[PDB]
Amino acid sequence: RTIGAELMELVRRNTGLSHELCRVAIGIIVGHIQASVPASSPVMEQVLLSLVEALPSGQVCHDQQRLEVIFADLARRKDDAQQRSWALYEDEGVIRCYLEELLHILTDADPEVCKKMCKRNEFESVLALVAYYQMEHRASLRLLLLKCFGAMCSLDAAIISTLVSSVLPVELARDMQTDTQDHQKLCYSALILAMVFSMGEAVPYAHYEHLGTPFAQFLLNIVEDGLPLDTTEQLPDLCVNLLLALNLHLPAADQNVIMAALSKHANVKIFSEKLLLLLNRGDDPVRIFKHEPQPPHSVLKFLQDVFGSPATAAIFYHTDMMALIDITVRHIADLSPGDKLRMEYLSLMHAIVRTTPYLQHRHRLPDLQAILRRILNEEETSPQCQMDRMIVREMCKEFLVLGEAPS
Amino acid sequence: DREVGIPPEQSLETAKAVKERYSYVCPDLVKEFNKYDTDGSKWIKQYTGINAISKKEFSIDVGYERFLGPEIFFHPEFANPDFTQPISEVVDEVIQNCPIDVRRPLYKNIVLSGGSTMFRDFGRRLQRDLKRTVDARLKLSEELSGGRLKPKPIDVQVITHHMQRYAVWFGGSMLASTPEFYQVCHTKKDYEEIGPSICRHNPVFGV
Amino acid sequence: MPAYHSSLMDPDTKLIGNMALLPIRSQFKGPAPRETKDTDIVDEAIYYFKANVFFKNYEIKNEADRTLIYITLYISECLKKLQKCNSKSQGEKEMYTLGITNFPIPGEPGFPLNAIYAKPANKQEDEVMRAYLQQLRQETGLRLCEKVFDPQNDKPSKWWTCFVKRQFMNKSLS
Repeated sequence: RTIGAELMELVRRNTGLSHELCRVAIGIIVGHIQASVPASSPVMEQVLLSLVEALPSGQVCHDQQRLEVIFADLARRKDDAQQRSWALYEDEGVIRCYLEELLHILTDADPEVCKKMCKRNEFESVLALVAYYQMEHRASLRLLLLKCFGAMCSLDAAIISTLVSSVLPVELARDMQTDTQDHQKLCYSALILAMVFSMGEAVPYAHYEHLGTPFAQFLLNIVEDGLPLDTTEQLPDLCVNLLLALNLHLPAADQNVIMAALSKHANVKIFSEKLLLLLNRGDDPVRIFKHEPQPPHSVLKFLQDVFGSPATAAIFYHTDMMALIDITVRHIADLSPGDKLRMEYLSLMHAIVRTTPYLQHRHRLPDLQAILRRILNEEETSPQCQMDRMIVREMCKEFLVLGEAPS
Repeated sequence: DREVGIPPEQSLETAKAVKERYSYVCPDLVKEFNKYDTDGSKWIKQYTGINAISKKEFSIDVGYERFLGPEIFFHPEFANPDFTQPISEVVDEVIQNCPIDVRRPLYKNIVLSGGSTMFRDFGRRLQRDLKRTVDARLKLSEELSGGRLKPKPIDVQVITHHMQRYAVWFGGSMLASTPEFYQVCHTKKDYEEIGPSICRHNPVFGV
Repeated sequence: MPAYHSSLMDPDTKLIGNMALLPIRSQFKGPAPRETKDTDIVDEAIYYFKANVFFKNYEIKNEADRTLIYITLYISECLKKLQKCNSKSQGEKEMYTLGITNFPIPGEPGFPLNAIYAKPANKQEDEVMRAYLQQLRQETGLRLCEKVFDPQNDKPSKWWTCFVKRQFMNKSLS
């Protein structure tokens, strides 16, 4: 009745395997004794169904016990005011052992266990580590906490709302501007910051003291000039994915803190080069997790906001804008009706004509004119397809030369 | 919670500095929160520190932690939930548990010592929380008796003497400079005979 | 010493459940009688909020304390939503939407103080409670927005959003 769940607990204990491979090992063993010994097939098929399709009453998982023991000590070591500010005993080897064990459980065990024990009592255990991180100064332990937060964001999205609304993104954004020597901590800090901002949820206003415009200039100076200690050159492609994610919850490009960074910078070229290599493929590097509701496309959200003002539009060199128009045009046509993105490329194109002198050089204007007349003459009746046509009319109405026949 | 921007290595250095310089003791707690809200320019100070890595300055606004730190002498459940009694009440139980003849002279000489009594207006509040507590007890007895005698009031006095950072040391130097010290001192000989239990007892307990 | 309790209780004050259906100065509509004085159970709980969240022991002397404890728990729900707001007009719109939300009540799960609160026995008393609280949940939020937001920038103050992590004792209406 409950065999398939009581075996997985036995196997994970005495082998250390993950949840997935625990089910594989049993499905293979059973599925092979069933075939070699047909006399046992009725018993085996019940056993397989228990896997495909709960635990006994008092029996509690091993991974659930450990998370009661780990979250309880780390919160006890947080509430130990003496040992934190006035150290006497050694703590780096014990804490490093509980945080390693935690990272192997969140990474391998069943997510629904690791979800409830983190969602328990209104995220009491998550929010402690977020404070212990603020309290701890040792980078050997700040690094393991980041690897643990990155595993908790993959489980649920309610945890992301808990972290982004907390003080974590303000300490990372403060440790990165200050402690630039540690390369791993600077590269993981920029990963977690992109995780928690991935969903587009808003944040307290107080975060913008350390996540505002001076933090963007710091990230642009790294994207453009790089660091000396960055030998492998991972950090520019992480400080790009982070800027794309900060700009997700930020509305009203005129009021945007990031765009004030671009318009203040002397010359951005490497940040613009990288935005187009992402647009050519239509890949959202911020979208690491498969959590609903799926937020918008981070790149187009950015470029829609770049071209929401003419001060930020002039960052693109001449050769790059023409490559941006060749791409946007190619996607508008290659995309099918009923897609969500087609109005984004259209709204993006509408933003280019306003804030740039597109009507003086008119690059790919004939190929564009033929595509908009098609989209208006499309007889589709979905609501989304009516939103596209609604944009095109506004685009042609504002600029008439986009409605004329190609010539 | 409020002032992020303090490095974790310099939170302790920053808290002592606020405590030693800006903090003080308030007559009433909730009335101070209003003074910090209604008139913030007058009560909120500023503390510029120095980072030790980048050598760049960091600044903060010093607010409710000016009176909230010292308040735990009088509301110690702010920090330790295992204790609720103020120090103004601990002193009254210490004295009312002492013999009836030496209760008045003990209220009249309350000596604040130690570095954590250097807070501004510490004795002024302790001397006030007691005189409330002492003038009422005498009032109640005057009522139960019949109101025929108005008992003499008690002269509470909380003095804060000039030497605090080395008060205890000074009483040890005056002592050691006597000859009486060299009699009560346990001795190497007495240790070899009786053993390390020669120093087992203290005045806090008997036998 | 003890925390700050409610001084407004009077034997002429009505009781709902084991709470104190006390007068409130509001344009909102509910079973609460309208007050004439310049102080209410709301203005008190907002006066005593910043101080009462540091204490760790609260002794329930009367039923008005059960009304103060509720507001002091709901003010910690306002500030979670208000710290994300960039303008007072955006806060008043968020404070409306929250009061309409049907939080738990005395008797049902979610409420952290089911033991020391008395549920409504009859259904009529239930309907009065859910409309008395909703009258507090609306005037509380409307009155915070006058205080939280610094008029110099029209954005939340760090002197109020520092109490976001300070629950009343550790309880919450959620």
